[PDB]
Amino acid sequence: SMSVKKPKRDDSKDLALCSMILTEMETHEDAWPFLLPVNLKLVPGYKKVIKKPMDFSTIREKLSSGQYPNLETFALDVRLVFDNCETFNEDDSDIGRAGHNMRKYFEKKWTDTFK
Repeated sequence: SMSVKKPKRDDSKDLALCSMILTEMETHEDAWPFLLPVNLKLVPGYKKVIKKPMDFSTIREKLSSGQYPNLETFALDVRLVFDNCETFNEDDSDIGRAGHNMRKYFEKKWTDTFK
């Protein structure tokens, strides 16, 4: 509250660290369904069903332009990618599996880097 602060967490390496994690996700072999925006002209249903599309290249642009105010708003955008994948794909499909694997991969890097 006013004039009463918790000790300051050093957050000065967060930008660099989210960028590393982002690169590791970009270079994972299962990243393919997620590298680019889902083409909304060519994928029936996506525009209407998925209210907030998100992809790695869009996250990259946002990171690179100071559009994340903090590391949590970064993690939400990455989770949103995998959440969309679940909403639109069956678990028993290559894409649906990729999303599970990529989420498991992200979540380990996030813990090990920050928790």
